[PDB]
Amino acid sequence: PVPSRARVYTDVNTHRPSEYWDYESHVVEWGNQDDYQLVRKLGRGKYSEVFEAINITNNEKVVVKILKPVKKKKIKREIKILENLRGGPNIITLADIVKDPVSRTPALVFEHVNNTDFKQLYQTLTDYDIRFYMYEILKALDYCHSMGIMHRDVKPHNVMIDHEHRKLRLIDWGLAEFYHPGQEYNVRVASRYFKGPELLVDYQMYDYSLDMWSLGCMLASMIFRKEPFFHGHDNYDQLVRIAKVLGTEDLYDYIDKYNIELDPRFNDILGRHSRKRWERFVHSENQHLVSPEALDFLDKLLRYDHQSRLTAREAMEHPYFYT
Amino acid sequence: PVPSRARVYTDVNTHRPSEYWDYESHVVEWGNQDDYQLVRKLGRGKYSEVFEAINITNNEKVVVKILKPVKKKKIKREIKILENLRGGPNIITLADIVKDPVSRTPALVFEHVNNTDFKQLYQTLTDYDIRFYMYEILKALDYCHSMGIMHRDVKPHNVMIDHEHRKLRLIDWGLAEFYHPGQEYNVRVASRYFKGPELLVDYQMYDYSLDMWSLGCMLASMIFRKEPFFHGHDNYDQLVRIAKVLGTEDLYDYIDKYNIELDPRFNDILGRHSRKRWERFVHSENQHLVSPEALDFLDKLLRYDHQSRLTAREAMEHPYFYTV
Ligand SMILES: Nc1ncnc2c1ncn2[C@@H]1O[C@H](COP(=O)(O)OP(=O)(O)O)[C@@H](O)[C@H]1O
Ligand SMILES: Nc1ncnc2c1ncn2[C@@H]1O[C@H](COP(=O)(O)OP(=O)(O)O)[C@@H](O)[C@H]1O
Ligand SMILES: NCc1ccc(-c2ccccc2F)c(Cl)c1
Ligand SMILES: [Cl-]
Ligand SMILES: [Mg+2]
Ligand SMILES: [Mg+2]
Repeated sequence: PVPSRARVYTDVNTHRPSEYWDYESHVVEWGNQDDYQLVRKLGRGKYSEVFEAINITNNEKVVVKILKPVKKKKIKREIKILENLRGGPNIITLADIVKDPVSRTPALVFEHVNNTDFKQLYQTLTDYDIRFYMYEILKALDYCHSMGIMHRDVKPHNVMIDHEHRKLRLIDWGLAEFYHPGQEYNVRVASRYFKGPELLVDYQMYDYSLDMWSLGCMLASMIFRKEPFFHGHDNYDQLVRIAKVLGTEDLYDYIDKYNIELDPRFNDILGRHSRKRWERFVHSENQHLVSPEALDFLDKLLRYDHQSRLTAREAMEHPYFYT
Repeated sequence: PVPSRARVYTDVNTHRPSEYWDYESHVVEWGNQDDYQLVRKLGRGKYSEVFEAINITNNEKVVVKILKPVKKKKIKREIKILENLRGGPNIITLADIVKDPVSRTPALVFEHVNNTDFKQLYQTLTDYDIRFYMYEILKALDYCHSMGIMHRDVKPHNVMIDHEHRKLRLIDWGLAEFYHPGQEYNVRVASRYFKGPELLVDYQMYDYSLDMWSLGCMLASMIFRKEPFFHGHDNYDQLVRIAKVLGTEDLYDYIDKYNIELDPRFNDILGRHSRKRWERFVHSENQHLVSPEALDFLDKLLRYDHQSRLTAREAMEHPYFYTV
């Protein structure tokens, strides 16, 4: 396959010392979990149990993410990235790293976010709200990208919104990775619906632009009221769902531009598809959220070619954000 | 001790929401320092390293104050105050808040001021320039006081003057605090020479008037060409230097009015001193900067009783500023 590199923040990690990006050598100091009293279960993830808790030293509400010890490399990577981004705009704040004395189970302590339900937000979100929150996500992404980090799991469940306070936080940095130009990465990242064409075709030399595809999927789902927007039933079917909207023409142009070898399992399912017009998705139920600005912006995010997608900083200058 | 409150802007913070003054709960969003290239060291403070820098996105000169991390409460307090005062007249502008990706050291980014040397300014200032710059400082103080903030470190080193452009900025908001009536504050603030009598006698219920005393010290040092004007060698000696000018009689009236208890360490050093006439500091080298209006104005700033000092807004109406 043809090599590729990010169009922005290409060499930010190459120009930094090993200690910034080498998480395998990073020393993690695990505090005592006795300083935290667990209150109630908030959620349950892939390899974690999330609780609301009270810091008994200052009477402050926190969130404790108890981790199921999978590769220690993965835990170290999540801690290092959270420490590098600590304080960044709309990035969840890692407040502490603790271990329970008896269980020895790792636990990450975060600032508490009073999260508004996805279904509840879906019904009450106006055109202005979508522009406002989309801008807040772009701040978090331009920041973590400037810090040489790819989130690689952008989706509505990894975006905490406290609608009352108009507070947004990008969470779940468990799949995040340091961008090194020319590096070949694992393509089994992101959630199915938000996976970029680059991951589905097994093109390993991807970058920050992966996050811009996932963000495009979120925007299309919100303005068109169709969640998820690309509803694959598996990873191969996921590419077919995309192909049914952006066509097999641009798809073959993309695979030819980067000299990508398609898996044989794609022959009997891919077929031939024309490129759709973003206007067909407009209906009576979503017309109040759609605008020529929103369609032009979406068109510039949902592109097969990862190099042709808007960067987070370019996306922030788009006329769609005149608010 | 007898309670005291400011005569101006007394309740401005009590009538505001907690968001304005609760700095401990304020959320700080730390940008990326990669947008700034450091050029040279400009100064080094008690807990900061100050650099001239270039914003590489617009090729603009800025100042980057690298903070030696003391209590994070103090950094949060300085950021919140700078954000509340951002845009105010003659207040340094906080342009950005950033952290170095590797070091994770907090840094504040300010507008650049091309500061004229204290010694160079001291040699070239005329009666007019002093009245002019004194007025510019009063705008910054009346403004921050109206915003419920006490600077608490007013001195010539915290006042940037670009004499070529007649540009003045009040900097270093690291000791600044929100005024809450009846609150007892830490008296270990301001620089020795500029400490008001209220701090030296350990009277904790002070206000904005502290800033007016420090401004009076700056005015006396400029018009009389004696820097510092009250040259203490320690905090107790600092009160003795003041008493040698204002006299011990008004000092005892001040502590009696507020029922303050003097520290026993003041007994063998304070002595007895008469109040000196301000005209006694006039000499051949400073008479071109002295006038009856300047002496009357100074007399109304350099008062033991913090309540009897002119407020910044009253100070602006004084005949000393007829020229401006
Ligand atoms: N800061 C937070 N405030 C409130 N709830 C949170 C916070 N962080 C995580 N959660 C909750 O925990 C769930 C899972 O957390 P997450 O970090 O995404 O881990 P996982 O990768 O195991 O799913 C989220 O969907 C959310 O409901
Ligand atoms: N905006 C500025 N422009 C130019 N010089 C400045 C500016 N801000 C600070 N400095 C320089 O840096 C020095 C120290 O800055 P300061 O804010 O007073 O920090 P500290 O609280 O640590 O003493 C100043 O005395 C001055 O020489
Ligand atoms: N940066 C050194 C400096 C030098 C002189 C002054 C000054 C000017 C006019 C009146 C009173 C003054 F003390 C100031 Cl504010 C600062
Ligand atoms: Cl009173
Ligand atoms: Mg200073
Ligand atoms: Mg400063």
